[PDB]
Amino acid sequence: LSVEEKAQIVNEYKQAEGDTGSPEVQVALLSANINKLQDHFKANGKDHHSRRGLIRMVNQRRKLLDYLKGKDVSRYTALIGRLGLR
Amino acid sequence: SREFYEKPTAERRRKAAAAVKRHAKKVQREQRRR
Amino acid sequence: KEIDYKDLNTLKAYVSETGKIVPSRITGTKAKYQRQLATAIKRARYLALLPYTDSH
Amino acid sequence: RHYEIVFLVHPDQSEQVGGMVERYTKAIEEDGGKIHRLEDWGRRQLAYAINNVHKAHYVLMNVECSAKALAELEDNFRANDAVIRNLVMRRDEAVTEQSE
Amino acid sequence: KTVVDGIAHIHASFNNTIVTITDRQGNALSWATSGGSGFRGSRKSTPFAAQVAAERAGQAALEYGLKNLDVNVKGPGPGRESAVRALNACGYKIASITDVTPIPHNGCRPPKKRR
RNA sequence: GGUGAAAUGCGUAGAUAUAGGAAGGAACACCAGUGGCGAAGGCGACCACCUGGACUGAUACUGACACUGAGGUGCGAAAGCGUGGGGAGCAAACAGGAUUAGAUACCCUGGUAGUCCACGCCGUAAACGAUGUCGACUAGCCGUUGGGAUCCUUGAGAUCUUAGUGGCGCAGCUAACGCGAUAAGUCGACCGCCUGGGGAGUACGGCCGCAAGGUUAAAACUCAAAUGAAUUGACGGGGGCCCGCACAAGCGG
Repeated sequence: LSVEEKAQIVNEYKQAEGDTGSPEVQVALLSANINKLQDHFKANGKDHHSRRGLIRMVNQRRKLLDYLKGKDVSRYTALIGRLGLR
Repeated sequence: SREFYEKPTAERRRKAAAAVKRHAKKVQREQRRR
Repeated sequence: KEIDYKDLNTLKAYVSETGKIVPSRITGTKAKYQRQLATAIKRARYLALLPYTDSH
Repeated sequence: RHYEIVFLVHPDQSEQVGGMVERYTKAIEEDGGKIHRLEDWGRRQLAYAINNVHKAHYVLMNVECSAKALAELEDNFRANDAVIRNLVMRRDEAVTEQSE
Repeated sequence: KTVVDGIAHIHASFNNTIVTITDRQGNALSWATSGGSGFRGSRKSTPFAAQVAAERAGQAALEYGLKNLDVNVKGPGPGRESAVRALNACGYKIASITDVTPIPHNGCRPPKKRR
């Protein structure tokens, strides 16, 4: 979510340095933001208007993973072995 | 005044004619001002 | 430029005699600056730099 | 980060405000927090009563304190003080001057 | 006693008109209502009866001095402006009227609308 | 001396009430705007913190990753419902007081639930733009909100460009009303739904709910109709104009 967090999650998922847009980087930028927002909703449980911005991040990650799994499972298995997913 | 409670359905009924009496004010008077 | 709760010589020009904020149909002011006006009023008003009601 | 604190003090206590402020500066510098502006206005007359007073002493300051430096600074009139009303007002940058 | 200047209220409801003369020390001298002059019932919540009620505030205040007065008006009813001209006529050279009508900033909710 | 008209709380207990103080809840005048934000329900004081999405500008990247969506699963005004705080004001119930054939009501004076807060439930509204979502195209003119860019430029500004929000209106469509780049036009992808009026969104079953009940959902029987929009009239305790000894000056049962 931060400026320097979001620059560093780009930096170890890069794949050909100018890249910020591969489904590697986007799933990693989403997965970090989902995890950091889980602190918010233990403390702020009545906030439903911001859960919906989180469920959008869950669904935007699930579509990107189904994209990449159907396309290159070798990049899918490496990404899923990072990030602590599945 | 603020004598009675105005239930906010009938209080959200606004603009009597202000897009007529201030918008068509320079329209219906154009029979002479041309 | 960006009007501010400290600048009371600007804020007093849109405060009516009874203390009330004057609308945008009276003074010719843009809608961004009006809603920026009625925040700097309400900050100076809170901070006792301006009254809420006319009385004192 | 950047804040704009402006607080009143009760006018009978107007002689240790040079210490009040000073204490607030050293408490902000203890986390390296910069102080971009510090103005003491007059003993101005309020536009209404605050705790039945009619005159008060204004101090404005612009601060870049971290997070807990603000919280202890805000608690130096939240827990108790003889300072009244203040708005902390998060800003975005540093400044120059006011009071004509 | 003899006090030379005072502040003089008018409570100007839709039902009644109450006029109370005080001093700047706010203590009531002479009160006269629009139904205390023998009205009792329906008719005169009108500027007529406040013209009758404001003068009785006058010639009972003309016991302890009170040349100049300051008029505080409070309420929406008729008899609002016909109690301040019924007040200089009793020999008062009142400085300025002042309006104090209480307005909530949002406040309590009012009663139900009459049908 | 409220009002279509009066009746309850007050003076060996001071009466609407002071220029005064304190407490407590609850709502945030002015700003306020065919304004804004949100998927809808919704959200109005101010400041801080935590956070969501949009808009916007260039540039770089991924390379169809998209659209819709039966099931399902979330979120849903109000009022209700447990369980515990709270309780100003207002107020279903209810007590009186009026008004009337009666008044079980509309008006008055009160007033417990509720409204408020916390957690849990319900899952409904004329939840409406009575208009599913997404995409592409099709005359103009006049406002407005958030941006951006160009304009001699002072902006007092002007023009084009986007994303919203409105007012007219060409084509077209429409039974008409009307809609008309925010389509009800022109087409496309997918979903939901409808099949005369009653019976009836009702029984019975199932599921859900603590309840109130919701949701899914019929038949027997009955009638020749219901229904939409516009037209002429008549009518109105609708409105606006107008008239006459219609209204009261110097008549008389």
